[PDB]
Amino acid sequence: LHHAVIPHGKGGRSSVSGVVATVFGATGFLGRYVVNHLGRMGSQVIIPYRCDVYDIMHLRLMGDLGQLTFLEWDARDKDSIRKAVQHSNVVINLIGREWETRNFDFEDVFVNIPRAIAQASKEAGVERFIHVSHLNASMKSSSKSLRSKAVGEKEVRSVFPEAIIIRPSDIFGREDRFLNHFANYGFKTVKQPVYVADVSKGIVNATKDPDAVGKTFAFTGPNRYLLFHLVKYIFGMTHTTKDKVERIHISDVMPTDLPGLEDLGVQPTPLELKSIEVLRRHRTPAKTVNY
Amino acid sequence: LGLREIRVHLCQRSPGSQGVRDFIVQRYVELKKAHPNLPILIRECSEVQPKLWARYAFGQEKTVSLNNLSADEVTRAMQNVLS
Amino acid sequence: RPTVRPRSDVTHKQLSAFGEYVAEILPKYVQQVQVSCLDELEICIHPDGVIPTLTFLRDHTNAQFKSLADLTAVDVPTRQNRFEIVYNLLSLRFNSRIRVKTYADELTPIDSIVSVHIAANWYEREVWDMFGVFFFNHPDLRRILTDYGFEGHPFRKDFPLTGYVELRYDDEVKRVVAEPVELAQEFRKFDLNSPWEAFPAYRQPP
Amino acid sequence: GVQVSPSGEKITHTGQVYDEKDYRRVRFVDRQKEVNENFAIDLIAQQPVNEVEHRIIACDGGGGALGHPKVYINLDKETKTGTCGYCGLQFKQHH
Amino acid sequence: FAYDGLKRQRLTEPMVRNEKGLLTYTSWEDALSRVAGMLQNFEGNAVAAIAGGLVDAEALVALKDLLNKVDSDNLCTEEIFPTEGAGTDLRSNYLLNTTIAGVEEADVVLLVGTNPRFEAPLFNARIRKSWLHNDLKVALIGSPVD
Amino acid sequence: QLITVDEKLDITTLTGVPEEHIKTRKVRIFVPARNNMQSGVNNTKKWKMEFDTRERWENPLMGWASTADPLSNMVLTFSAKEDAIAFAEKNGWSYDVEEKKVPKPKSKSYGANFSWNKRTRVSTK
Amino acid sequence: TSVKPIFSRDLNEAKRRVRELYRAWYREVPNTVHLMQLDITVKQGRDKVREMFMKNAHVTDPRVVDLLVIKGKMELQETIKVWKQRTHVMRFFHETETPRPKDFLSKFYMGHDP
Amino acid sequence: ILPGAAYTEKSATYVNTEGRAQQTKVAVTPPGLAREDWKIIRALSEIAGITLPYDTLDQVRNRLEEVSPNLVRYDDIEETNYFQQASELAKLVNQEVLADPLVPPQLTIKDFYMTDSISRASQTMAKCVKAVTE
Ligand SMILES: NC(=O)C1=CN([C@@H]2O[C@H](COP(=O)(O)OP(=O)(O)OC[C@H]3O[C@@H](n4cnc5c(N)ncnc54)[C@H](OP(=O)(O)O)[C@@H]3O)[C@@H](O)[C@H]2O)C=CC1
Ligand SMILES: [Zn+2]
Repeated sequence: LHHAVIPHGKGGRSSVSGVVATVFGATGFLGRYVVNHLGRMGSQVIIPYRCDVYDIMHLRLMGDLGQLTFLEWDARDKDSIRKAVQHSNVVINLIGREWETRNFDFEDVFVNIPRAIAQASKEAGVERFIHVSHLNASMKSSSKSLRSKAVGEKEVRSVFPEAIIIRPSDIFGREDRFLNHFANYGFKTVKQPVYVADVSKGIVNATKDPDAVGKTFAFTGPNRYLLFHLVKYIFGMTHTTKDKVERIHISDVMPTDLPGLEDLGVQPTPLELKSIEVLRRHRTPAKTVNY
Repeated sequence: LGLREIRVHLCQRSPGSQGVRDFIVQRYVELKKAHPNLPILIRECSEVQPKLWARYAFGQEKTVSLNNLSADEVTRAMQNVLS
Repeated sequence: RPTVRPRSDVTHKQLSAFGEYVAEILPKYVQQVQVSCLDELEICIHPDGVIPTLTFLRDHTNAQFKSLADLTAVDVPTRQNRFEIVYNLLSLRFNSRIRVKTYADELTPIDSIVSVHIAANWYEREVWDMFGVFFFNHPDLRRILTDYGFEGHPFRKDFPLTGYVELRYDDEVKRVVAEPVELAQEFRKFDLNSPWEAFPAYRQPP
Repeated sequence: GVQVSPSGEKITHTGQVYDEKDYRRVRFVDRQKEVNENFAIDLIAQQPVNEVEHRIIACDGGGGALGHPKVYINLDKETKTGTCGYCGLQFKQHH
Repeated sequence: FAYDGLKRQRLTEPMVRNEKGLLTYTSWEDALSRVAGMLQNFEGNAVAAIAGGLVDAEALVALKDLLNKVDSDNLCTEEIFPTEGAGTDLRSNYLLNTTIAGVEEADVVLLVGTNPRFEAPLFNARIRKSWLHNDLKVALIGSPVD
Repeated sequence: QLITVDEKLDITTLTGVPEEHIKTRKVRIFVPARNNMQSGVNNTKKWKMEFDTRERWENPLMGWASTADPLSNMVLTFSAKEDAIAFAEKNGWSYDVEEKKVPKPKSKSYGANFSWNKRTRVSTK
Repeated sequence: TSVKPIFSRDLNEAKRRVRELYRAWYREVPNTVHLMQLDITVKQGRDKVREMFMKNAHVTDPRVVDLLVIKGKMELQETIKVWKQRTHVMRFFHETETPRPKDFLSKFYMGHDP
Repeated sequence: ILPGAAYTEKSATYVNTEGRAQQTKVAVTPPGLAREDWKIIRALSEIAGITLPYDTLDQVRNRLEEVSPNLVRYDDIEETNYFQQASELAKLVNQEVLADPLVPPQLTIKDFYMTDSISRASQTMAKCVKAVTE
């Protein structure tokens, strides 16, 4: 476009891809692999941090000497988030938590803060506003963690239309909150989870495509396992609040029309294949349903 | 449908390309007078095959080897293409 | 004359006459013994007669050269037998040195000398690592200097300086992974080779 | 004592400031742009001309073993003056 | 001293018209989609290409071969060359048949009203080279020139 | 003992060089030009075999210049053209030769600058 | 052309010397993956191995083949033992770097790569 | 507007008046997103249903061996003949050479320095013009 956004350069790790981006919540599980698939291919990924500088060291690498910068902010401050994205071809919103605090609730975090990032992004001449709500989240779900999130899916479009939205199904990866939960201690609860990179690649793949300019995606993956068959399979392999445990038994869907992965540039990896590496920290084939 | 081209590959001096050189001095002008707006073209490398390409409408082409072919047969070889 | 590293003419003849002593005694597989102005000896031979000259030089009174120092491999990628492989020895008894060099293609293996000089246990092996020049009868050939998954033979003049891989840590797999080579500064090949031969009577006519 | 872009960023000796539409300014966020205010082109015109005698002279940078190899100049130009590429001094002939 | 021109007012990206009507910046796959789709519409002889200037003979053949499969052969160039007889034919009408080295091996020239000095200045050096060293005499037609 | 064979003498498996820098890599064999600034000509007499060039992008942080192909700065000095092709074919690379450009032996007679008849009568001595 | 032979004669004697090596690598996928943990189960490890021997089938020279056995034995001698690590054995796969488009049309949307 | 490269930035093959076809070995890669000219037309084909049988640079050269095989012989001249055929072919033509002074477009030094899309676009040339018109 201008002169130096250009993706002239092969491969990665000293290249360029014009994917100058601002991933917010990339300090825990999900965004670190996002920055990995960005920072490897050559992409000046900003990372706004509001936590310890030591809790972000593992982000210093997977970043090739300038493509990874850092800066301070706080979600309860107008115009700092604006300052963070004055220079942003792209924006990504991974923010979220599985529990309310004295300061922040499910309500404040998934909805009110993306609302300002949404307005903040449009006040600059941005292009893309990749957001991450979660699947199983129309409204009136049995918990509260999800019924708030869908409002953000309503309240973004009234701020920044034509915004990618990924509502994926459950995620598994090393250092997760999902498999490790089960590991460290039931029919009518069935769930097709999704490997992390298979989510991360699409997002990285979604920030360059000509399509995906408002289309709501949902990354699900194969092998719709049954819980009781799966939870014992973990036990077969290895050898807490309301709105989270309430979120466990809610998990039930079927895909109506939604795009998914293979119409984005991804080959989804099943669970059983890359499942040992995460459960290897607890050491000494499950049944599927289509419905 | 139509031919819309003729072209000529030869060697400037060799036994193999002989007859083409005879073909030119002996008939070339009259064919170009019979076929004025027909885009002919004629070229003479050193050690090439004496070949003859000719297009059609959908960029389709054929080849006719004419190694050691005398003038009379080259002309029939040309008119069978202008058949 | 002050600044010319005085020649010391005498030992040229010692190493020249002794240079003849090894030729006529061993005319097989021996071509052009020579000597540089630097009074240091060089003996070019054929690969099929490697050991019997070494063992003359490890085991003979007038050539006690029972101590090996190097075994390199010099590239000349313009001839047939590009790899000049070089030996160089020493007398503790006679107080002098020698050089006994040979040749090979990228595949014309050379029988080893470890029965003669076990000093060459690893000097031989780096050449296998660094040039891909196999040796017969060498115990436990294997890599020395390169990674345990490094293809190639880098001291070859065909292998670029910065090679064909660079490593790093891709956190998604928790490993030190490799992907292709992607610099930031591009080593800048200079044309520091001026005209003006600088060394006449020492040169190549067409 | 430098000149500044309308976006508000500092210009170097050279006109070097990034345009508005440039993601490069990120690196200055919560930092600042290092710059030397001592433009040589401003300092050097703030130096008087040494109006010497004979048309040809030697120059030095304040110490013969300590800068500006001994180049000479032909100071025949009464219109302009003569410079030395090392320094930025200027000279006249006095006549 | 033309290389300075190679970094001055130079194109970078595949641009295309705007719904407003002016030009903008897009991708290759954004643009060529607009082209081959149009190519499939107009075919046969409503189609032509103008080479000229500074072009390969690799693109010319492919560019030819492209319009060769749309029944359109109107491939033209900027400056004219005659065609009323054997124009493109007979490669002795658009060449230096004479070896430019052979210009030394020549006692006479008729320059027709063009400037070697300004069109290919270095056909003029082999003239002036063969004007001084070996004898030579030239006669020119039209446009008195220095 | 010995064995007979007449084959192309491939080596391309013994180097790594996985797939890209084998096939899609032209090679230029030539006698380098005389750097016309200098009248010196020792850079000739040789058969340097440098390879084609590819992307040299600009490192967006420093302004540095960077690359992907390590196989770009790859000079190789040979002594005869007949040996060069044998070396590059031995690794399967699509050589592209340029021949020598010998300069002619020219007659340059000092006195002919000072002719009565002729047209080479120089000025300024 | 009356060359010196090494370790074998015309190819079809060197082709069993090959199989002595596949006779080891085929039985040393399961020993590695367990002793030093990995992700591959056993099979795609064996697919990769044969995918390397079905790269060098184009060879036609005994001397070359008698050489390529050796470098396989080294990596085997490095693999049979623990001298490697989980990063060296799992290095062949090219797991991470995206395979470029083998076609033409996608090959130049990025890269001046003929 | 499909940005193509320039002679410094492609492996092309131009030719001179003599017919001594020659080559442009590449030095730089073009800026931004621009690509090579022929490299496009292969795509403009394949995006449609059309498809040329090319996947490299050499195929394109092998095409030239089929069209007019002078464009591969580097530094050599396709030594030509057969002009009299044109003259016979052309003597039958008959036209009018009107009574004007034939003049070229290049007439002095100031109309030299600016031509054909490159020299136009540089200051270093117009400095000559800016100097020569004074
Ligand atoms: N991981 C999972 O199991 C799944 C997650 N998701 C969604 O994916 C996204 C990623 O969450 P994940 O990364 O997995 O879990 P994390 O625990 O890594 O939380 C993600 C980030 O949100 C940041 N954050 C939370 N609240 C605030 C706040 N008030 N102000 C600023 N930053 C804040 C956290 O900062 P800190 O680093 O200080 O915690 C953290 O870095 C969320 O939207 C989540 O709902 C969807 C499906 C499955
Ligand atoms: Zn000075």
